Amino acid sequence: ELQEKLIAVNRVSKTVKGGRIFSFTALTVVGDGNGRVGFGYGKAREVPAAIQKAMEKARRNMINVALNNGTLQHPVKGVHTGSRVFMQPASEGTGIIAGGAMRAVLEVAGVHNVLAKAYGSTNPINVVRATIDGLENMNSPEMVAAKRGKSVEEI
Amino acid sequence: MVTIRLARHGAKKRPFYQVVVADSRNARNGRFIERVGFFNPIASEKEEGTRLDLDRIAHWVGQGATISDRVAALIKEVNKAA
Amino acid sequence: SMQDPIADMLTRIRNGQAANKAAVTMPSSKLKVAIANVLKEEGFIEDFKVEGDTKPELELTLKYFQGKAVVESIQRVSRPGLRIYKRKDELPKVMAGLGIAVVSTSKGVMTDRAARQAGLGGEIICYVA
Amino acid sequence: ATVNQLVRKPRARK
Amino acid sequence: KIRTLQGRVVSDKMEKSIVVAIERFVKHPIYGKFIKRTTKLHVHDENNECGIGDVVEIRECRPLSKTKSWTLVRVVEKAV
Amino acid sequence: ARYLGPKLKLSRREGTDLFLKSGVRAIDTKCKIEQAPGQHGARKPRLSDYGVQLREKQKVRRIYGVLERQFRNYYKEAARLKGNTGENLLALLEGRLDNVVYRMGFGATRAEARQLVSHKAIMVNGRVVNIASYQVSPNDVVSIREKAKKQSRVKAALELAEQREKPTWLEVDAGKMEGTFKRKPERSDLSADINEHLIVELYSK
RNA sequence: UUAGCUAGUAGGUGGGGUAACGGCUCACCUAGGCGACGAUCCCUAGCUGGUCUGAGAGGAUGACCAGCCACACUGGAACU
RNA sequence: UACCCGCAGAAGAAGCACCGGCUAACUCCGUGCCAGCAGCCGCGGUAAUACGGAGGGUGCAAGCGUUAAUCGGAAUUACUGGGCGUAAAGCGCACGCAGGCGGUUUGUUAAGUCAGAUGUGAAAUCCCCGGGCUCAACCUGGGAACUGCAUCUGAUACUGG
Ligand SMILES: [Mg+2]
Ligand SMILES: [Mg+2]
Ligand SMILES: [Mg+2]
Ligand SMILES: [Mg+2]
Ligand SMILES: [Mg+2]
Ligand SMILES: [Mg+2]
Ligand SMILES: [Mg+2]
Ligand SMILES: [Mg+2]
Ligand SMILES: [Mg+2]
Ligand SMILES: [Mg+2]
Ligand SMILES: [Mg+2]
Ligand SMILES: [Mg+2]
Ligand SMILES: [Mg+2]
Ligand SMILES: [Mg+2]
Ligand SMILES: [Mg+2]
Ligand SMILES: [Mg+2]
Ligand SMILES: [Mg+2]
Ligand SMILES: [Mg+2]
Ligand SMILES: [Mg+2]
Ligand SMILES: [Mg+2]
Repeated sequence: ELQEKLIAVNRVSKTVKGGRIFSFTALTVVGDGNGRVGFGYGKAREVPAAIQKAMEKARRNMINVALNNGTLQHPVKGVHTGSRVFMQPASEGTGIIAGGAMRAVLEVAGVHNVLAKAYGSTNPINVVRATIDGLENMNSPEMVAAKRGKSVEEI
Repeated sequence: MVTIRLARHGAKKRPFYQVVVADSRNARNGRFIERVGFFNPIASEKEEGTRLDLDRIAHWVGQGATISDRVAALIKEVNKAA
Repeated sequence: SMQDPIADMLTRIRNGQAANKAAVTMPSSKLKVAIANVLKEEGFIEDFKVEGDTKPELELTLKYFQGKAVVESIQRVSRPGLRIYKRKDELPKVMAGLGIAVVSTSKGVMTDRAARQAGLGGEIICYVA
Repeated sequence: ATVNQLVRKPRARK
Repeated sequence: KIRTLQGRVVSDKMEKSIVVAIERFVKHPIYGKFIKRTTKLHVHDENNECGIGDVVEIRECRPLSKTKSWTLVRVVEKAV
Repeated sequence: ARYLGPKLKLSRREGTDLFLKSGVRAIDTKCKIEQAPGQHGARKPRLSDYGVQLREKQKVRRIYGVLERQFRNYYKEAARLKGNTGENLLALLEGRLDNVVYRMGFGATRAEARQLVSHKAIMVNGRVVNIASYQVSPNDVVSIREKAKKQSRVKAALELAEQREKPTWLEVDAGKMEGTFKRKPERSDLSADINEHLIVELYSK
């Protein structure tokens, strides 16, 4: 039922008395295609052991977000270390246009029609952190109507 | 002088004429004044392809605009067909 | 100094909303009343009171959801260093129509949604997001 | 960064 | 009804002529800042009644010299 | 301006039935359908994110026989037309003149249906159009000319497509040897498994 | 890493001049004029409708089409 | 001349580039940091899918590659939309003209701005709906657009006087 996708694998190392000992870092995301994305992270000696530990953390750390028929409510800014994220919902039938890092996040939520562009650093681990945090502060017309208090055309 | 003539546009081996008012010192596709109409010599002659406006014609003929013999053929048949 | 007191007004709102303050006070003016009265009519704040005549002091009651910031962010657009003006069809929207844009015209201070029925343009004050 | 600075001299294109 | 400018006088040394400066607010085509732009015109002054710094009203006329194309209407405020 | 290689070899590279033959003989009785052409066909290849845009594009272009210079021009028209890009993409693919002859059943294969358009046999509203890339307008009627009715390529093809299912928007007449293109088809009326969004994203960069 | 430039120059009178206003020209009178909102000097360049690129804002450019200006071995002059 | 009738028989009509990653596609042999390859990363001294060749494949197509040039990618002169404690960058500091900017209340002006209208923004190009050349390119009808400038009539919250 869950839709998973590997993003990137980067071999890192640790220096010891005998020399260098390598390891693997893998970034994964999962999702249901209905506005729930959970990202994970793993550290293991072997590559199928590395992607599994990222999948094991991916069951939890999974959030909710208000979709509008498969696209965003409004354009919202995303900021992180060096990843300036600017997304914008598009009209029907445009398709997913984004980088390879953002495409794994947007497909597992069921998002179809969004503009996307990343400014600054091109590190794929820093782009997705602003992308998840850019959706949880993105708000809905219903929850701002719980703030404003009127059942008029803005809903 | 102020004259009424044609301007050959269209691609090669497809003649088409623009009905404008221009000066005799200008070229065929040169500096005109205003567009009056159009002419299609390779028209099927069952549909559109010839349309002018006698209101803008009589405004300049009364001011002394000369008319070419090819353009005046359209004038002599716009009253026969309408 | 205090050359843009509207920017000073937006500074005092954004601080107390984020720092869980219950109510704030500020020096009043004619323009600060005409902006806060619109925000009272648009569900962003609660109430405003005036105090003093030789020293006009404006007060604002804050607003929360469960202790969460109702006004998440607000952006001063025009400024004394660079004036911003738009026409009746070039009025920008905030969050694709969710947030409101405070535009002062000759028919008083209103929103971009209220300026459609008014059909005017003028100075953008702030993006109430 | 200041707009009034760029009134005197614009951004120098290399 | 006719085309009419207003400004102030910056020079009045020459006879039968004055120099009127015109300021205008211009939106910059790249940045948008309203900038004062000085337009210095040469205006015919009949009887030499205009002094320095006088707010004055001028209108358009034919060229009377190599540089002059503007003439006098009336003085709004003189010698304040 | 065509492809003169083997037909089912393209399906050995893709792994999907592309209606390249009639349907009398089965798809698995001629070649191993899940083997790539060459030395390492039984070895499973890796498929990156760049592949699923490219392998989906090669699947559609080998059906209609449309080269890259003309298929990019189809994307230029689908972008300029309003509505969905993928729905406007299918209107240009299905509105091709060689596809209308094929889906009615006058030709057994798409290669045979292109030759019937090319070698002076198809009338469009009583007029012969000898190019396979004509955009077919709605409410038109197509037919076979009087000299091409006696050819055996029409007699052998009216029974094979009769065994298969017919499209909704077409009206096949076999006795008069004619047809009717009524309306424009939709997304659900065509093949649902073809993802048109995979091709648009490749031309979106 | 161009800050002062300019004496027919700036303005006025009268005469002359051109199809038309005018230092356009001449005598006289005044000492102004221009300029840090780039005068002046040096170098480069026909310009524009546009084209190309770009989500847009911008960026580059001015072949074919069209509009205007300039030029016709070099320089100068007038007639018709 | 386009076009059309009639004739004969698949007969007269497919190549180039790439194949380590970027970036679509893998084996084998020869060679031995030599020869070469290469846009980047960097490949080859005894097992090189990277050199040379073969087999096989991929991307295109009467075209295919390369070089040169411009913009995009490049938010890498950042108005939109960048920075200046240590990555490049806050003058050693102060005074101050011009320039920029300015508390608060009322009146006035209507300058800036905004609303409306007129005239204009040549045609062509681009866009919208069409038509036509068997199709397409192309040609072409009307409309939109040309976000411009000028003038007049209005409104006065803000900015200016
Ligand atoms: Mg973590
Ligand atoms: Mg960077
Ligand atoms: Mg020729
Ligand atoms: Mg004189
Ligand atoms: Mg030159
Ligand atoms: Mg020319
Ligand atoms: Mg690969
Ligand atoms: Mg080679
Ligand atoms: Mg070896
Ligand atoms: Mg070709
Ligand atoms: Mg180069
Ligand atoms: Mg840039
Ligand atoms: Mg930077
Ligand atoms: Mg440093
Ligand atoms: Mg210091
Ligand atoms: Mg035009
Ligand atoms: Mg037109
Ligand atoms: Mg046109
Ligand atoms: Mg057609
Ligand atoms: Mg005031």
